[PDB]
Amino acid sequence: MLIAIEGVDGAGKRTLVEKLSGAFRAAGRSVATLAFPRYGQSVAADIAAEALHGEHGDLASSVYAMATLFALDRAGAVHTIQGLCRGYDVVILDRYVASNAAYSAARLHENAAGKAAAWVQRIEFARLGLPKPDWQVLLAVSAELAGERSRGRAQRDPGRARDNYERDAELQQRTGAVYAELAAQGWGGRWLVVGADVDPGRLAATLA
Amino acid sequence: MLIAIEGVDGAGKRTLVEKLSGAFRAAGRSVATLAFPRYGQSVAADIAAEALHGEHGDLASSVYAMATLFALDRAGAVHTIQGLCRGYDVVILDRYVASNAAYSAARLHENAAGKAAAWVQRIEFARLGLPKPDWQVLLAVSAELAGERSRGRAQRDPGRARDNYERDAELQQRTGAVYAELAAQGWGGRWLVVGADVDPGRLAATLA
Ligand SMILES: O=c1[nH]c(=O)n([C@H]2C[C@H](O)[C@@H](COP(=O)(O)O)O2)cc1CO
Ligand SMILES: O=c1[nH]c(=O)n([C@H]2C[C@H](O)[C@@H](COP(=O)(O)O)O2)cc1CO
Ligand SMILES: [Mg+2]
Ligand SMILES: [Mg+2]
Repeated sequence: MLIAIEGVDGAGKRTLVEKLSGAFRAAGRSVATLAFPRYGQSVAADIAAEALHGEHGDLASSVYAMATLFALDRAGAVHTIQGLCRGYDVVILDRYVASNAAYSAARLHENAAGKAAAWVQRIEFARLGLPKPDWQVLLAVSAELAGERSRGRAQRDPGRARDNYERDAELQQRTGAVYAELAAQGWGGRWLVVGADVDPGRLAATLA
Repeated sequence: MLIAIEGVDGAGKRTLVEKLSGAFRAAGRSVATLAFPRYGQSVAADIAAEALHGEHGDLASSVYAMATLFALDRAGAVHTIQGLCRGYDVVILDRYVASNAAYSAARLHENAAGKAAAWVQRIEFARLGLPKPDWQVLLAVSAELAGERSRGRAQRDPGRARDNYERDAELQQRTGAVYAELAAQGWGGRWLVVGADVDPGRLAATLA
C-alpha cells in the first residue's frame, strides 16, 4: 500500500510520518518511507531548493518551471517506489504528486479544478507513470499556526531558513484552500482529512 | 576525442556532422555521434521542446528554467558519453554545453563574460560532471542566411515548424555574437571557427 501525507509547510507532516510508521510497525507490518523533494538524491530536487532560496536567476519566478523540477525528481524515483511497494507492506511518503497541484494552483490563484492541477495530472500520472496513491492524508491546519511553526523552525535551526513559498503567507492560505478542494474531489485517489490531534493508532487502522 | 559542433539554428550543423563523420571514417577511425537535445530519450529534453512550441504555461518565459532542462538532459547522458569515448576513437556531438551559454546569454542581452555563461560553467562542467570537449567547432553563418534555412525547413516539413527561439531574429543575431566571443575566449576548451565552405577532409585532419 502507498500512502502520501500532504499539507502546507509547517503543518506537521514529518512528525505524523514518524508516528504513523510506528503505529503500523506496532501492528506487525513492515514500513518504508520516502520524502519529496529528495534533497541530495537528485539534481532536479537540489536546483529546486536552491531556487526557492534565491539562486539560479529567474527560475523560481516560473510556476511551471518549479512544478517540472519537482516532477522530474519523482520521475527519477519511480523504480524505487515500485521496489519499495513490492518488498514492504506499507510505504509512506512525506509529500507526493498532490503537493505539486496544490502549490501550483495556489501560485496562479486557481482552484483544484483549474488548469494547473489538470496539468500535474497529465504529466506526472499519465505521462511519467508515477503510481497513484492508495491513500492521501491531508493534515489540515490553520495557516497561522503552520506559519508559526515554520518561523520557529527557522529561528532555532540555521540550516532551516524559510524558503520563498514559506515566506508568502497568502500563498500558504490559498494552498490550504486548494488542498481542501483536492480532498473533497478525491483527486488522484481517496483522501482522509485529519487534524493535529489525530490518533496514530486509529489512523493507521483506517489506512491498514 | 570529444568534438562538439556549435552554431545558431539553421547554421547547418547536422549536415557538417554527417560530412565530418564520413571524413573521419575515410581516415580509419571509428566514429560515434550524439545530438542534444536528446528528443524522445529524456523527459527533460521533451518538456523543453514542447515548451518552445508553446506548451507548459510560463515555462519558456524563464531563461534559467530552460537552461536547466537542457542541462538535466545532458546530466542524464554522462555515462553514455563516457562509454562512447572509451569504445570509439571519435565522438561528435550536434550541440553541447556551449549552446546553453550562448542562447542564455543572448536571451538576457549579456555577453560571453556575463553571469549566464558563468552559470552554465558552474552547473554543467563543475557540478554535473559533463566532460569538457577536446574541440568545439563553430559553424559561423550570417543570421539572415541561417534564418532563411530555418524558414525553408518549416515550409517543407510539417513536423519541423520553427520554435520560439527560431522565430526571434534578434535572439538569433545576439546568439551569433555571443558564440563568436565564446570561441575567441576558448570557453570550455579550444575552438575552431569555420564557414559554409569548410572542407570536411581538411577539417577532420585538424580535429584528428
Ligand atoms: O511536487 C512538489 N511541489 C511543490 O511545490 N513542493 C513545494 C512545497 C514547498 O514550499 C517545497 C519543498 O518543501 P518541503 O522540503 O518543506 O517538503 O516545494 C514540493 C513538492 C514535492 O516535491
Ligand atoms: O543546451 C542547450 N541550450 C539551448 O538553448 N538549446 C537551444 C537551441 C534551440 O533554439 C533549441 C534546440 O534546438 P535544436 O533541436 O535545433 O538543436 O534549444 C539547445 C541546447 C542543447 O541542448
Ligand atoms: Mg517547506
Ligand atoms: Mg532549432
